[PDB]
Amino acid sequence: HHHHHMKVVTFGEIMLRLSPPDHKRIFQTDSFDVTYGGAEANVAAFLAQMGLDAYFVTKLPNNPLGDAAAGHLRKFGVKTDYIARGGNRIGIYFLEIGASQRPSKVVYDRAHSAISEAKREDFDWEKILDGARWFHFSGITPPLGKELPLILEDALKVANEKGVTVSCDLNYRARLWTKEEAQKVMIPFMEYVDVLIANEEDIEKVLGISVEGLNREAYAKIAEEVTRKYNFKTVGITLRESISATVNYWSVMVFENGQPHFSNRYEIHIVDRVGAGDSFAGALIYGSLMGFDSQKKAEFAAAASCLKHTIPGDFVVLSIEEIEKLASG
Amino acid sequence: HHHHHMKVVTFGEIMLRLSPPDHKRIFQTDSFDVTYGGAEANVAAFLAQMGLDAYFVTKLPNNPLGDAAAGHLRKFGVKTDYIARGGNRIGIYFLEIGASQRPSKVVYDRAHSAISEAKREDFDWEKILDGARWFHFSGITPPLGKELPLILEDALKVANEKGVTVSCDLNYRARLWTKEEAQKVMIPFMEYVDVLIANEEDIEKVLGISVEGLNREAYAKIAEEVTRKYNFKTVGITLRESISATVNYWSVMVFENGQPHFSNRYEIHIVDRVGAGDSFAGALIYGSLMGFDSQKKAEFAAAASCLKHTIPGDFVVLSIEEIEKLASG
Amino acid sequence: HMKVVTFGEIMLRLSPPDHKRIFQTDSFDVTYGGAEANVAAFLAQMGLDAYFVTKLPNNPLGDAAAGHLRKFGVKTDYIARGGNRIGIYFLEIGASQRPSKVVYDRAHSAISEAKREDFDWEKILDGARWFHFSGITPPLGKELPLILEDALKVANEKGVTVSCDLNYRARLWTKEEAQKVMIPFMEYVDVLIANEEDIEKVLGISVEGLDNREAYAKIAEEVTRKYNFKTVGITLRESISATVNYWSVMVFENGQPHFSNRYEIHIVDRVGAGDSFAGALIYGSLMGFDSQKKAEFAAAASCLKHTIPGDFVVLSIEEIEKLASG
Amino acid sequence: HHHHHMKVVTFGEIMLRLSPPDHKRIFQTDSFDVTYGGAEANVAAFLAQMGLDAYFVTKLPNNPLGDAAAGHLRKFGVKTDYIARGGNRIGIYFLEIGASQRPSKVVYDRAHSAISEAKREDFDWEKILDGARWFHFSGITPPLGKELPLILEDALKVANEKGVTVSCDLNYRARLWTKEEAQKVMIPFMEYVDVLIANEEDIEKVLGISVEGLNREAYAKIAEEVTRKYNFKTVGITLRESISATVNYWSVMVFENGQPHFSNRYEIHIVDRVGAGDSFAGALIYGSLMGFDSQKKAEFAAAASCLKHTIPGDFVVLSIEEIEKLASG
Amino acid sequence: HMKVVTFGEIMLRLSPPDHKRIFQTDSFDVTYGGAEANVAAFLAQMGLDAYFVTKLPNNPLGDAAAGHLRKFGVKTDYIARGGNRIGIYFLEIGASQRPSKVVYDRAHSAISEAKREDFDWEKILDGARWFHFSGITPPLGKELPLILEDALKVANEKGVTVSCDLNYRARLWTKEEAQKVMIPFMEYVDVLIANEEDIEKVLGISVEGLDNREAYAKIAEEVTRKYNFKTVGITLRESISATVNYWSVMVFENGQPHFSNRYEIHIVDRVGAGDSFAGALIYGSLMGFDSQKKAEFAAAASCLKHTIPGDFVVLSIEEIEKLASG
Amino acid sequence: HMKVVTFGEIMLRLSPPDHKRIFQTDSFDVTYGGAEANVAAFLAQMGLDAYFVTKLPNNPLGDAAAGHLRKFGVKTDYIARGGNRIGIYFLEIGASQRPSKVVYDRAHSAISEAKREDFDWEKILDGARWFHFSGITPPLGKELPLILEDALKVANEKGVTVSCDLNYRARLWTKEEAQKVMIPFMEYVDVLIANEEDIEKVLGISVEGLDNREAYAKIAEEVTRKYNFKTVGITLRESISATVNYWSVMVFENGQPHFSNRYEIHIVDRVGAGDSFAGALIYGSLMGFDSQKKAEFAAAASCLKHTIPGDFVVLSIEEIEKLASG
Ligand SMILES: [Ca+2]
Ligand SMILES: [Ca+2]
Ligand SMILES: [Ca+2]
Ligand SMILES: [Ca+2]
Ligand SMILES: [Ca+2]
Ligand SMILES: [Ca+2]
Ligand SMILES: [Ca+2]
Ligand SMILES: [Ca+2]
Ligand code: NI
Ligand code: NI
Ligand code: NI
Ligand code: NI
Ligand code: NI
Ligand code: NI
Ligand code: NI
Ligand code: NI
Ligand code: NI
Ligand code: NI
Ligand code: NI
Ligand code: NI
Ligand code: NI
Ligand code: NI
Repeated sequence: HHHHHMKVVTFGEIMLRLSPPDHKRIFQTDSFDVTYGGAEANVAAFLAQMGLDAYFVTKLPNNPLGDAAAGHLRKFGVKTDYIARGGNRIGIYFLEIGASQRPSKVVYDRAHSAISEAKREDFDWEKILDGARWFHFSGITPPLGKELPLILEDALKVANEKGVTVSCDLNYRARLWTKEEAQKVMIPFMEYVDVLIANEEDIEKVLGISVEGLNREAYAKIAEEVTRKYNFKTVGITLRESISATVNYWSVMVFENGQPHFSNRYEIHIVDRVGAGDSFAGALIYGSLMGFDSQKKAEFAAAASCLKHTIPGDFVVLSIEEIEKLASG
Repeated sequence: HHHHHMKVVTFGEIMLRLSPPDHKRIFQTDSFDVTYGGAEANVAAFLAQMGLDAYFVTKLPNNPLGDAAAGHLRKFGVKTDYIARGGNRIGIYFLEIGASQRPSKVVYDRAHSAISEAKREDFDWEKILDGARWFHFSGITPPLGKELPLILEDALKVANEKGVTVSCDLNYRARLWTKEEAQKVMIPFMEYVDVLIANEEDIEKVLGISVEGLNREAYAKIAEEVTRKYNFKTVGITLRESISATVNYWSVMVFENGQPHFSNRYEIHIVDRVGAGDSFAGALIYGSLMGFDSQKKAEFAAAASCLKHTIPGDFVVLSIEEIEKLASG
Repeated sequence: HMKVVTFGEIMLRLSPPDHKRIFQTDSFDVTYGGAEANVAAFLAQMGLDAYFVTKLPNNPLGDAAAGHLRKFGVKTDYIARGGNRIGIYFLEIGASQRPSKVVYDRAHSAISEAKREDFDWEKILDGARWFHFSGITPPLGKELPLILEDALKVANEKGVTVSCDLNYRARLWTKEEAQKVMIPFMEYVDVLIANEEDIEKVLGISVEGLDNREAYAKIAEEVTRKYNFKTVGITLRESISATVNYWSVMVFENGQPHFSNRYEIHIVDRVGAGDSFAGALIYGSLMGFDSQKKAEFAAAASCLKHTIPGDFVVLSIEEIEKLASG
Repeated sequence: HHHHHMKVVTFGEIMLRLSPPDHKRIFQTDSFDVTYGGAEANVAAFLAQMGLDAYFVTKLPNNPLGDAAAGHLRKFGVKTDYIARGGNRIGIYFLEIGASQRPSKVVYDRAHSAISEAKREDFDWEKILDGARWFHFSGITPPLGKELPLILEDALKVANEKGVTVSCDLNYRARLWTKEEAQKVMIPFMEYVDVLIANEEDIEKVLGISVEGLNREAYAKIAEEVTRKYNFKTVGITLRESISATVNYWSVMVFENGQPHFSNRYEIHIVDRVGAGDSFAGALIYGSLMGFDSQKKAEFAAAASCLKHTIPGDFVVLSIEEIEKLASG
Repeated sequence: HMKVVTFGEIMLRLSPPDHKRIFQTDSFDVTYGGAEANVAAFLAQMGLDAYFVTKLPNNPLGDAAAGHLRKFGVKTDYIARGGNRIGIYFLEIGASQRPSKVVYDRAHSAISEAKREDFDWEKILDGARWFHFSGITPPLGKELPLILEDALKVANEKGVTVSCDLNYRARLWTKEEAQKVMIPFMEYVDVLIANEEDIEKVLGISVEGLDNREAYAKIAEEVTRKYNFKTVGITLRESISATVNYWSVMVFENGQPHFSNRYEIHIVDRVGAGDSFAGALIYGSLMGFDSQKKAEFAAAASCLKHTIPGDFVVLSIEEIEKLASG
Repeated sequence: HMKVVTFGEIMLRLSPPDHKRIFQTDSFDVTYGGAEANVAAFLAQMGLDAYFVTKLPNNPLGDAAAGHLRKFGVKTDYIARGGNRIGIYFLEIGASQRPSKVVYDRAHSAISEAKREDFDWEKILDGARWFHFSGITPPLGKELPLILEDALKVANEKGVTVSCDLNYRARLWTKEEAQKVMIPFMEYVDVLIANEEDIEKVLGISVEGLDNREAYAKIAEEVTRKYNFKTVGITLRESISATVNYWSVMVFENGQPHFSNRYEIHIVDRVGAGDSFAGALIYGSLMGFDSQKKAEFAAAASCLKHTIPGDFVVLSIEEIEKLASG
């Protein structure tokens, strides 16, 4: 395959991730494995791994943790040109990777991070989105801090001025806001969104839309409903069946041109499920940029996000060939 | 929830545990993961993790390994006030954690440990059990050394004088004694025991009681029989189905007020099964102290001991909430 | 056994292994530590009933910090629980000409936001033979100056001996800012622990040629004239590099300086060395050591800490005395 | 059991193996786990682990990596007397251990290794095979370098002169040669071979023999066909069903005295499948030397090679007792 | 920002941890490095637009080497991809009287087999303010002498400053062999980096008493007389052991030597120290440092590298200047 | 090649990493070692047919100890198997003023309980050119004095050269107790390895000023007068700390002392240094080295061991000779 100099931009928070090794709990550990990630950072890293020009937009402190996060992004091919520098700390999360009946557990320590306290003037959206074929954000970001909803609105107005394709992964988190606040903020943003990425909870909570029996017919019906209300070009929906922390079934649906497309369903023994939804989003963006047919978009993105479940950390380490090889069985 | 200053006491041996990492065998390893545990120590650590005043009674050498074992107990909240100090060495076991068709393998090196050589005068049972709501021992202990049966008898006579509730986990080990010696020693102790913890082998071997088809009806019948012979207030019995070293099914039964109560049955991908029976015992003791109904005692203790299978080491790292969350599905 | 009490912030410490920089590492070694926690750990290791007073979140890091303290024998009965997070610092352990480097991430810790009602000083200090605090603590949060004042007034009323390690930090406050808060506290301090730097910035006292015993004796008598301390203990690090330092202490008592043996140390981890000096000085005061034994014992103890990874000593009295006797 | 001073010889390449820990990919890792192995080395290590006099014949460089490989062989009991020393480098392979839908991935770096460039004069086959009861090689070796086919032919002519039993594991690798070149080279060697070890692909590719439905009857028929063409005393065939990188089913067939013998079929959660085929071969050689009946040869070798799947690295760490214990259920 | 360019081979480096020998280890620490890659990493760390030119295989090791370079800020646009493997070296990090030991495994690397068409020098060196190479590179493969000549002719035509680190290696070629290839290259070198050894074997120039400042000044003026370099930079390691060395540099410019402060170093990892000297000297030339500041800055930078695990510096300008100012 | 034989106990050694104390560690590094095992490993590394005689349990630790021995080239043919356990020691590797610390756990090891019938000395020592043992072994168990006597009588009958490393240990026996058992053994010892301490306690010989060459020469001639050894080899550690020591040896032969070069060592792991001195002295005797070459070679070898983690050397003859030649 070939590198494609197609400029893609994502925006949000990247955090230091601290996880004990070997299914140890925080209480018991003499060390933490270190990596860096976040929903929109993980998407950028996917798109860079596929050979596009992925830029991640954020703010990091000028300290060694901010330097490391930036260098981690670059290692995976993500361009860091639009990372603002300043503020007091990097956000952190501690992750206990679960097993069997013990779920994974996250302790967040992200408050008062440099991005959370970012100002509208920190970002030149006209410069950032110049020449961009795509802009991606998630619902995790608006509630992180005071100016963040205004910062996204700034970005989305420029995207719209420039004719840039806009995706959103709804990513509802009850830790961050109530479904009422999420709806108050996110529904207006849907005017700017062309491609919706979600799961069923995200749609009930953030959009207030629901159907009985969530069954392909039901998922097809939900996507029609969101499509009729918001006129999305594409709806991508993830379908996780959480048997335990060790085994999940996984599949996706892509809805476009009025029609649902279901991928193969995989049974996965999980190494690290973190980032799997983001790799779905990455793959769906990638497929749309490449002009994949709708069925192939579903199979490719299911394959990619299945594979992420096998890779330690938040970012995929994947080639196009590896993903296609899985999708092709 | 709240801390409960209810004094609970357990007695036995705590050992240094040496396990290679990553399913390595002893022969191949350049290192050993270090932890400290033992049947009755593990029970104390469970009760401390639930917020009771758990004291573990034992003897350890005055050397850094004895200091570390004591400090490991304290870290988990266990009170070390009644640990006698003296003797020559700490007992050790090496553990190879198995996988799939390869079972876990233990090499013991516990002989001539400070506890094995403990004397009756090492322990002031009147001081130890003053104010105790509960006393717990297991069948692993009597055969460890010369005075240990007399030391337990000393403890049990005081418990009985003070009206302290007494539990025993039979824990038959053929490495330690024959079923004939175990029966000769353990049957007399049953006079002092209020709550029996066992599996089916333990009851056939140590008590000489058995039934065909070990089937809920059969397990219910065995518990009636032991209850009629020894007048136990409670019988808790573990039910492991050992598919491989990687997957087991797990469930428990609590028999009280003439009636059996079976928990949910879990299919577990195992991280570390060591201590799982002890956490059952811990949870059953905890439930009895709290006045849980009989069904809830079974579900809570099944949940807790299931979860132990997911946690590296011998001790649980668990909150009440985590256990209840599992039990409630 | 004798009840001793210290108060301050304990933090999760994260350090790369093997002299790695934060930028290059894929893991951090984990421990828990803090000036006054480290003192309590010292005293616990010497066999005293040491209680550490602080506040931690109800989360696994808070749980692990408290467990670490208990592991070392410290009593955690008076740890308040609540708040949103534990404070953190990241530490690159340096080598040769590259100094160690700390990145602090302690703002908005449960302790920084503690309220005075969180701490029952009458109950905490009942039966206590000693109370230690440091100048790291007051600048950490809005009510900590008042929390410390509550404790010091109760210590005064119960007649409990009081030590303070000045521990000036520029990151946390200004030379002027320290002076406004600490100098009133000296009214209740019996034993001062400090260095040249802390004395200048916090106490407004300075003498030539300290970067010489007579100079050091002079500063200690001037300090003692002004605030009437029973004891002044000063650590004397000669910092050739992050690998090799010369190390000694002075104890000033009964109007006389007492200088320890001078150790040349190849350092494993110097964090907590000052704190083990303070612990050792406290212990030596409780055990009626003569001033010179007090200096040798505290020098030997704090030299040894440099050899032990992490913030807490792992030491016996026999071990400390073996070194001091050479 | 007893040591048996029966001299067995194997020949081929041993490589340095570099694998990231914990299912990490090469791209992401700050380290590599180190071990040494190779098809015929792994066989020698099996036979040494069973208590025979196993010699491995190869060439290694005089550098610390060659010293380490030799010392690794000796640690497992393999005699290194006939290792030639010389050349420029040791061969290497990097291995990513897969999980679930992500397969294991090998990057080879074996070209220009000391063995690849070995000369016929490097080996004194008359000395090497003096007193040997058995000689083993695999199809991986001929294509590694220029003289290697001639070196094997030298060995096989002496084996035949001395009446030494000869086994071959066909081990077809498309990375190394085409099925046409493999057939051109390997078919002539079958004249010297008494015991064939293979899977179905190996037989189609290297021997050009095939049957519909690869079903015990079909596998039995393939073994008859190879037996009628080449007059093999024994055919051992491995049967892997590759569900994912995490779970495989595994069983074997031994065909001798005109009759097939199928082992028990195991479902394995895999730790490290590398070497599993070689342990089968090892076990089949061992069984033949001991005079095991044909069914027992199949059960014992299935058991052993199942167990290898549970052991990190290329070599088994196994006792006779452990294998028999599995086979006996 | 200023575009600087270096060219050579980057390798996977495998080292046992904890002073273990290859024979005893069950793991290797992984990093990526090479003389000129290390220079680019230095310049990237100082904030220049540093591009490293080489060739790597399309495999995960090739991917990881390029990612490591990017992590450190190096631009990888001009890395050609193809070939069969990456070069490797194994490194036992020594201690005290046991020297470090390298086993090379670099033959038949993608770079060793590179062709001249693999590199578009007009595009690579367009806008470049500097081009650095070393004498490690020409002997690595059949076309590398001609590849280097292509680059140097383009550097000359664009008026781009050129540095060369002689880096004589006996494993790779003979004293006679170096001389035939390198001396013609000196025609395009403006800044020479070298040591006593490299100068004797590669340049055919020798002076007594170098195993003394006047001796070192004498060799640098003789070199400068013969080849007319703008700058000569010489590192001066005094190798007591694998643990402790004395370290200084000389910069010779405007017909005068300039000797740095001399550092006594307890070494963490000395690999790449010479390369960080070269990077620091390049950076100092681009920033118009006076000769003496240039020596102090480069000495301080290369001293610091000894404290940092791996081949690349992790350093800021402020950090280097802090040391140099003492 | 020449068959050499040593006898004693090999143990599982468990040490925390990274200068951690036993109390603080969540893992132990694993190796296998013991005085005479370490000697055999040395001789095997020099290319001799070295056999180590002992007894181990039939368990995985016993298996791994024997495998470790084979890895290093040692022949394990004469290891008896049975008994209940392997002996263990735990080792905290110290730093600076904190000495290393050993906790022994060797009682009731398979070797401690060995019987004389376990060892066929006629077969073991047939064709042997050398037999080495140490004074660590006799006190370990009831029959070991008699086992050693069986071996020594057979060595005497076959005319096999005999070395003994006195290795007095206070933990294992008293100064008086050593004397009753060892002095009769001296009748069959040709080469003595010892230190000031071992000579006083075991041999009842003492001289002033040894904590000076003339003092050391005097003790060696007194030893030689009394027991008529062909060679006396004495190691001379000057223990500044657990980090830096000065190191030299003396070989006394033909009625003359021979003192080696003195090495200043930054220590990685000093365990087994004395044993590699003994191995080196044995090797030097078998190869006809002159006394002074014998001292330099053994000093260099044992200096190098200090740089290598674990109990066994990983060394070549060329490596040892390279150091000795400086
Ligand atoms: Ca394709
Ligand atoms: Ca509850
Ligand atoms: Ca790492
Ligand atoms: Ca692991
Ligand atoms: Ca058998
Ligand atoms: Ca380390
Ligand atoms: Ca290792
Ligand atoms: Ca650890
Ligand atoms: Ni582009
Ligand atoms: Ni990274
Ligand atoms: Ni209480
Ligand atoms: Ni612990
Ligand atoms: Ni801790
Ligand atoms: Ni005095
Ligand atoms: Ni044999
Ligand atoms: Ni090995
Ligand atoms: Ni499974
Ligand atoms: Ni890197
Ligand atoms: Ni000048
Ligand atoms: Ni070993
Ligand atoms: Ni030093
Ligand atoms: Ni002489």
